[PDB]
Amino acid sequence: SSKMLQHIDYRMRCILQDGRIFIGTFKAFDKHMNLILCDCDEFRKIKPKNSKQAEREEKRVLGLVLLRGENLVSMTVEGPPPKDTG
Amino acid sequence: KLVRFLMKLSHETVTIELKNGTQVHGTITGVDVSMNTHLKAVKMTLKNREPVQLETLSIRGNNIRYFILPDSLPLDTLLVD
Amino acid sequence: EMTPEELQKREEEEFNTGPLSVLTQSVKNNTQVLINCRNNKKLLGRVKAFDRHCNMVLENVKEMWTEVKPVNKDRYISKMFLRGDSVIVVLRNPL
Amino acid sequence: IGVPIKVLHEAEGHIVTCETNTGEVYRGKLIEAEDNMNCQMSNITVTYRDGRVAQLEQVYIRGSKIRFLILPDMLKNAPML
Amino acid sequence: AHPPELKKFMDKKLSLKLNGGRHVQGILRGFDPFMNLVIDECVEMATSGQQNNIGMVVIRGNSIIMLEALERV
Amino acid sequence: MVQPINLIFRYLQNRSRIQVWLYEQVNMRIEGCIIGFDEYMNLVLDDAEEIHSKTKSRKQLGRIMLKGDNITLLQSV
Amino acid sequence: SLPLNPKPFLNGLTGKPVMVKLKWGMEYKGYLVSVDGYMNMQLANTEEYIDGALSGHLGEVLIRCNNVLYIRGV
Amino acid sequence: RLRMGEIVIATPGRLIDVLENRYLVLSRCTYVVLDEADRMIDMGFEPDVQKILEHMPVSNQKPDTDEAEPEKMLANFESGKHKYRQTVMFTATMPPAVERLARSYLRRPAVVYIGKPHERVEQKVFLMSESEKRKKLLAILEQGFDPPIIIFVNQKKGCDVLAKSLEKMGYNACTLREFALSNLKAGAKDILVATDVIDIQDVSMVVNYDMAKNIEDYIHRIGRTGRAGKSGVAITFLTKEDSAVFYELKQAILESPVSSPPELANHPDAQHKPG
Amino acid sequence: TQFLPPNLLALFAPRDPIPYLPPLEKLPHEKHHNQPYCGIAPYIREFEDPRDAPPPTRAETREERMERKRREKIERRQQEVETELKMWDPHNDPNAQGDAFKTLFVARVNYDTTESKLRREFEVYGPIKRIHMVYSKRSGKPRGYAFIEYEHERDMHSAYKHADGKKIDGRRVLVDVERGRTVKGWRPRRLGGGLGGTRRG
RNA sequence: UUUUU
RNA sequence: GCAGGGGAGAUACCAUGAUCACGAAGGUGGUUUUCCCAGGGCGAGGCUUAUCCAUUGCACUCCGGAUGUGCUGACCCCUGCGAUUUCCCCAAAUGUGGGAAACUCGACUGCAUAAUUUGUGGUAGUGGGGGACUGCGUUCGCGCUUUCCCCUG
Repeated sequence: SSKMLQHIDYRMRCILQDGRIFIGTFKAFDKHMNLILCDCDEFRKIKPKNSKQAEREEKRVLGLVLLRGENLVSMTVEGPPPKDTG
Repeated sequence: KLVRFLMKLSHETVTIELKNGTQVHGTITGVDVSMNTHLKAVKMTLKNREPVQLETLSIRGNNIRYFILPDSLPLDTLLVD
Repeated sequence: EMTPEELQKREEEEFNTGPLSVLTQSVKNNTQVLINCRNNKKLLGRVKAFDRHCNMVLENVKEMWTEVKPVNKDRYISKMFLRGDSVIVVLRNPL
Repeated sequence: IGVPIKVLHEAEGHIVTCETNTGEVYRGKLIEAEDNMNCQMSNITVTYRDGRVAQLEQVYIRGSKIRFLILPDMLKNAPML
Repeated sequence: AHPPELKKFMDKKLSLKLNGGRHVQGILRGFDPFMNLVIDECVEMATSGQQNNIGMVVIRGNSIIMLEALERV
Repeated sequence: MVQPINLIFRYLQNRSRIQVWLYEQVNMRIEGCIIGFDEYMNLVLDDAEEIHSKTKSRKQLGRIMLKGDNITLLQSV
Repeated sequence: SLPLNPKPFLNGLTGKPVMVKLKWGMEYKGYLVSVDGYMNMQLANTEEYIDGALSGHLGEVLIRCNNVLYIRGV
Repeated sequence: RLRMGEIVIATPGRLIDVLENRYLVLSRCTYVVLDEADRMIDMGFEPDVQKILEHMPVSNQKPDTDEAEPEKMLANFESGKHKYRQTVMFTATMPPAVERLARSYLRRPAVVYIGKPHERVEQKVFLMSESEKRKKLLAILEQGFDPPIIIFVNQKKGCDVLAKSLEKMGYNACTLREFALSNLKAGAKDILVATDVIDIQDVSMVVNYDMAKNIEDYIHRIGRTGRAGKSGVAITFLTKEDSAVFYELKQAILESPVSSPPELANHPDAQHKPG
Repeated sequence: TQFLPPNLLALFAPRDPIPYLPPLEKLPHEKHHNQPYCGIAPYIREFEDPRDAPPPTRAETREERMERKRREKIERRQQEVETELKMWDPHNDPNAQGDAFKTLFVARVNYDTTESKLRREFEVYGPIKRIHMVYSKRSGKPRGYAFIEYEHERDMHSAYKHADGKKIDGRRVLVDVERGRTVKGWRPRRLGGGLGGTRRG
């Protein structure tokens, strides 16, 4: 499991089955693909039914989030881990 | 088992089409027994969404619906073990 | 249950005698087969390899579906790997 | 017991939130969480998919119908993580 | 196969949510590790306002979303 | 503590007409005498009938074997 | 009568014609060929029927475990 | 089975968990059998047995007088459903713990003493150093034995190491649930290695490579060879660490007519009572 | 964290709850299926009968050639054995003389032992009329076998029954009867037969 | 050894 | 609960000095070699961005020096790993190593593990918007419904 250990504590944006994307620091994982996100922010695209406009993103801070692997679809590297050096 | 044949597909450029219509084309760097595929430099085209390039992309085995291999893949040699 | 030991040689007899023989003949006789999946598509092609979970490896497969008047569409793939979870039914080509 | 399962076990006794598979979200004091993510809550505030809110004295949510769980930040200060 | 914590809800009147947007209410006489429950004096609680009594019934745990205790355990 | 397995065994021994709803489908249900059951909750019924909510008609099929995954909630009568 | 479990009922249904209805609404009527421990179905000279009416005849068809909803005789 | 529902065989922890979670009731219970009450007190289940007896109805308990010890007792036995509760406690000895348990749960019991594995089995205990007898184990296995055999060990881990050593020695060794006992009874497993903790038939050979710290555990190990019929052979490897039981083993050397040892009887640490 | 003081439990405080937001997806039982799944009964156009791929186009990798080479080597060994069986004749060989029924064979003997010590060991059971040791034709080394033909068959039988397993020059030698000209259908170890089980597996 | 499968 | 610590072929060379008139083939235990190759050591070379020193330079074949984060990475080596205990031997004889085991922990793998609680689908992927083109209610913003052509996943 070196490919999953290489992305440890990084800002990963995991895409859910419902289309939402949660970006956060992946703190822990398991064999059932359950992820632990630190300071997670959830965003989702809303289809504009009123007129032809841009897609609306609705973000929300959850903090320590425990996501099930059954609801997880895909996850990519979005940002670096929070570095302590200046 | 058939997961052993997919586990030998490391560094091969495949196209994983998901059940939600998302199609990710890229070189799979790793595969597991639970059909999870980790790929590098992938291009993802979701349903009603624009494609995007990523340096790394992990897909679970439950969300993967189909996998398109290259035509020059040795399917006869890879099925021996 | 039936085989608690480390000898699981009855799986080959079940794949040669049970419903999986309809797949196992398709690897043996190299006959075509049409498989309808959960994605509203029908893929016609040859079965090269399969497993107990019905995960198949197809060569020279053609998947046909119907979008929108219902307009039929088709797409050919020289080598594909179909998961056994998304497969709904499969039937060998009558000849 | 996995590390998310350990975090869910250590998150019991405090107020946590849990989003249901049907679209509801219940926030309350987690009484007991099992290995299969089945969580019992006491005096929880639930919110349906329409947006209406209600109060429940005792509730139990199965782990098979649990989408996500929101834990306090002190669980990030675990010695495992 | 860890069993659920339905010992506090044993022989207690509780309301559970079904899979297809339905609900039920009754005394949970027992439990299963697959979350299968036995309801006594069960209520139908359909989409209409009127409900029906079924008495003893068995509910599968794959179709049970959440159970709310009406007797406060 | 009454168990659902012992209740299903008592219903099969008493041959009561059990009606079970479908999983993820609120339109059709299956009613009939539970002739037998299995470990995987599969029910074999001697006279099964599918009843729809909209058409309000019961179409009989006979001795039918239903999987345990389709069963969601089974009551008597 | 004896309490008929689904496994001897499916064994007696093997060789005899049976109709299996799926969860997707489609049904298949034909001679039951073989079954396994996961209650998979094999059929020979089967006919596929959609929405009650017969849609066509396929032949030998393998019906999976998770897709099959119910199965009855004739 | 609980939903199915005349008598119930339980462990004190499992019965306490069933009674505490309201999974089983004792409203119709009128008979309490306590097999191996000394082993229940030694396992720490005596407060668990007290908590299980606290859930019993006190209105069905027998009075503690001369009527409980036979015309009025037979008349109470003939009462049917209106009978008082009865208690039958079976054990290997009489400690003060099992005596207090019989005083609390039972009312004026009658004592029936049989049941003596040290007197009915040839105690071929090897008084020679247990380590030397440990090497003699391989010699005892090469000398021939009748399957199944028992290998008693102070600790389960050692027992597992002895089972792995017997498996490396070209013998089918079982470790100690029901699958090992069925293999031992059917003839597959020839030696089952376990601790001083059943379901076992008469065995021809009982090998105690690790000597127990008490004579009751040695008697319980010797009782696995059979209460009647075949006496069997109980070979126990004696060491310097079991000398505080060796005087008790001298009693095992005293009351054994079926056994012929000078090393254990004339031992300096086994000549006086310990303590 | 459960059995914790409230000073330590105050660090374990929950954050703000999430705001109310509608779900992105609807219910699966209440979804609008505009075009659901259907069968493949109109979709039967896969292949005709004469324009079909052949069955047997399947093979292993790097094992079939090795198996064919092993089969060819086994066939060559069997042909060599069948050729050697036709030219082998103990009744037409000059080394095999005398009465076969009264001649014993001593095998597994030491190479350092001479014929005189073997004759002295075999003369205890009776008079030996002839002794013939086996030596290599090219190298000249003894093969560890010898034939002792006695004048009486009873002496040969007593030597076979009594000197079997005797230690000669530090090595236990085997004593048997002559089966080359007395046993029907007998074959040596070079012709795919012979006795002994020292190298069975 | 003595539910927590 | 259970079992385990690289597999599949040729070995021509060595040992097993093969029980029949000079042999066996082959297997087994070593050596070499080909694939599936796995975890590492050596880090040459190359990419990215900052700090300091020097350079006012006439090129059209990239190219001043040192350090730091993040990476990639050929050639060359080993057949497994981190911890314990015993016997024998080469030995620069209390060190360095070689050959064997006893087996424990780090949740390493497979297993009635594709049958209701994550690793074989009731989470399908069946759209969104612009022009003409219907009907109902109307607060005239719209909720539902009936069409064709376009841009887009």
